[PDB]
Amino acid sequence: MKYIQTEQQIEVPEGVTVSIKSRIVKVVGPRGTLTKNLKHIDVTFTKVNNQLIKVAVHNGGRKHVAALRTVKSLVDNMITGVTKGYKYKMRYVYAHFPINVNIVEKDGAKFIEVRNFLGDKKIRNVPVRDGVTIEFSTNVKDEIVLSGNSVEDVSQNAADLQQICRVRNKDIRKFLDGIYVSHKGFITED
Amino acid sequence: PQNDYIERHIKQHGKRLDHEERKRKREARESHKISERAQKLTGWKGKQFAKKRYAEKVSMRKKIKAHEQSKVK
Amino acid sequence: RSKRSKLVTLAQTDKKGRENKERIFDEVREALDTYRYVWVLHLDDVRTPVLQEIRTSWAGSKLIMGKRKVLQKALGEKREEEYKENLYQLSKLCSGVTGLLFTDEDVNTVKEYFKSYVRSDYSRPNTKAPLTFTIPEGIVYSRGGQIPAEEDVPMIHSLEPTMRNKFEIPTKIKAGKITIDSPYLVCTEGEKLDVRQALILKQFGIAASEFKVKVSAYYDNDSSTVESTNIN
Amino acid sequence: SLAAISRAKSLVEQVARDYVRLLKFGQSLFQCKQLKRAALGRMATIVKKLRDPLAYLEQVRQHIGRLPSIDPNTRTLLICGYPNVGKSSFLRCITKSDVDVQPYAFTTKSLYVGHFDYKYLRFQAIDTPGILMNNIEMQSIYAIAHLRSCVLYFMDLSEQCGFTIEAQVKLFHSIKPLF
RNA sequence: AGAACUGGCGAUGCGGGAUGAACCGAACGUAGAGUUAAGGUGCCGGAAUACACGCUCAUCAGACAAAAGGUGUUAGUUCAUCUAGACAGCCGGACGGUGGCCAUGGAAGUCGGAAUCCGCUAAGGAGUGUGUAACAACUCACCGGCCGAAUGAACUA
RNA sequence: GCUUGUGGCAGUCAAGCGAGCGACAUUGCUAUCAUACCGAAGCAGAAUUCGGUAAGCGUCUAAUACCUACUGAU
Repeated sequence: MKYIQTEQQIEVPEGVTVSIKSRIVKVVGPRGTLTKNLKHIDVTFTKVNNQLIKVAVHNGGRKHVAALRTVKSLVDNMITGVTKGYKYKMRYVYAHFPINVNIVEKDGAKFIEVRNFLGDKKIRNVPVRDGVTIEFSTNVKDEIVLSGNSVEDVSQNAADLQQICRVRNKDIRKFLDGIYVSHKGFITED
Repeated sequence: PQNDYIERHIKQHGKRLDHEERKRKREARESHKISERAQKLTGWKGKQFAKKRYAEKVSMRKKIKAHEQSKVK
Repeated sequence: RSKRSKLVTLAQTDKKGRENKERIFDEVREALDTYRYVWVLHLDDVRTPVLQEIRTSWAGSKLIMGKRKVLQKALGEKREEEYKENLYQLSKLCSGVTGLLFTDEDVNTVKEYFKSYVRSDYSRPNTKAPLTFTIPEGIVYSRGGQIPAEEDVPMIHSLEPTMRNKFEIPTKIKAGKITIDSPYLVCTEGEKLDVRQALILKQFGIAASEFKVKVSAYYDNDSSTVESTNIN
Repeated sequence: SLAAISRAKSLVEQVARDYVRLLKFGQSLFQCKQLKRAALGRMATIVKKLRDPLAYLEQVRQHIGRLPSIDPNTRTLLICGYPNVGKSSFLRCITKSDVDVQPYAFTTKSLYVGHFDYKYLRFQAIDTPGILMNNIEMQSIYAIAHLRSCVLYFMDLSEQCGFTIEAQVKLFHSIKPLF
């Protein structure tokens, strides 16, 4: 009903620091730095004690107010990724054809290869987004560990990896071959 | 073709590793998909969807009333 | 609009409302003047069969339970609201589950009964494991191999997805048998139990942790005095 | 159900023919529309009257398509005995057919079939679910009798299945006459 | 459709409606000044992109198919409780005859048939669901612990 | 401000309006053909059913649902 003012509070630990200006946002921390553009969100930021950041919307409706909470959520996610980071345990399984996963740097660009899926001779590649690192899990068979700072980039890379290898024109209930996300967590063990 | 193998195959190897997550997300997206369909599907398809939704709502109301009446006794 | 509707199913039971709370409030006052002594138990969690066993073995001393605020209001949060002299003292002391146990037995009987009594229970989160439990390097079992595997039936495959997607353990299914690629040490003595670890232990039925209810405060209906003891 | 389907089809044909023969004498557009609605509604009611037989046909179709395709005329061998005395393992090792051997009585609830070649001659084997009346027992008896195949009775000298030898002997004697 | 009704048209110019006989205005000689009706005041097109209160994101909005649906949006009516802890969210309890009685190869809450009680707890359905050949195992609805104020259901605009 | 898919009605329902009516169910005899891209289905494969986008192209085979304009040339 045309709220006079609504706001949310963002908490930033001493391990990270941020600088706020026009909606281009800067974040720095032990794991590196991240940036995001929110000029289309039309929200105002306000610092109080260098550890709490206030985001407020004036005369904004429910539809507009909904972006206020999402801005705080994105800021918190970026801070957590910069501090702790996100590690995704990607697992692939098969029954007859051993799925082959390889990493290449064709034309400089890093790519993740998938081969031998259900005997398919086609070569599948997925570009590695910036900030994402790939390494084979230890003491775990047929596991790929995607690691990175940006939540969106790592999540999109994992989704592309698990979704490009679709089972096509086959019994989904029976053909279990494929790649799926097995667990979502943080790089830092804590 | 021999038997109910698919059930046996599911028991012996299970469904897709993400099958539970896929089903849960599909079920949870139906709430918004129903609204999108109500705001879409022009033509006779809209008429059919509206009639089906009205019938489902009437059946739900009848079931609720029957349960409430029998709940007391 | 846009508000999500509450999920509803036609269950066989309905809500109780504030009628039960008011009834308990009245009953607390009606029973305070009957029993000679009143106690409050800091029973964090008690299995219903265990509570029923305690009640039947202690039925002579009726037990009263309910919401903390309701019971404190019935007993009185201050002197001006106390039903009897010094009654409000135990109301402030209690912090966890009420466990308002009215009894006609003196302090000696109550403390002896609560010291001798002891029962086993699952290890809850934030506690330390009372035993060591390592799953074998192959097919898993209902009890996790803590008992001879010749009689421990393998875990039902239907529950494998829950372990795979919630407990994060490297469980896999081979010909309908749940198997892991290494002997995962879910818990060890001295290790703080996580929520997932507690759930895993409950699934395996490893109730090795001991449990015994403790009394927080004491009140006398004829001496107008209140005492607190740490005896469990 | 088949007769009901046929009768519904015949009634639909008759109604359509009659309404074609009847609609030719309409005058107004609404009269023709009402007659068309009459024919369509009669067809719809006839179809809806088959709501139960349609579901029954769907269910029976879903199951018939997965039944084993055995040939009674060709040489074949039948294995029979008390429920899961061990014949399940025998089938699991004599042919590629994968069947469990769990200790409980009715480990198999269908006539599992497997094929093998002896002296380059095609042979098929059928695993009887079990014999104690019941539908499963009747199916096993019919398979034993009608099929032009020998029957391999199974017994247990050990305590497997928790059944004594006397019970197996009694069952064999009871079913002996017809095989 | 049977008529009576009073007006427009016929014998009617003119202004507005993008151009019409069923609409609105309108007492028709030749010129000058000033004020109006309908109709308008973004340009074509003479006149404020005037003031102020709210509504709408609409893949032909806008200048009789309709009774309903939409987790579209903005306002009210009737029932709900609420600092004895509103709604939601995270944990725990979630019993005992009982594996109730029949249905039987095997089903104990969940394959079917009817009963659906007392005993007790702040709270337990002879079980609202998931699942096992059958027990098991998870879960609601019923409460308790944490958390600190408005929320839950149907209707009128 | 025409047209498109569920035969009239006796009783049972009867949400709601307000004396009397009446939705949705029910007993009574009675604008894609194929190619292209996706979702569901006892979808093992093959083959096939239903549902959506798509008018680009075809429709025994994969399938056979007297003056202005005009192309040309000064």
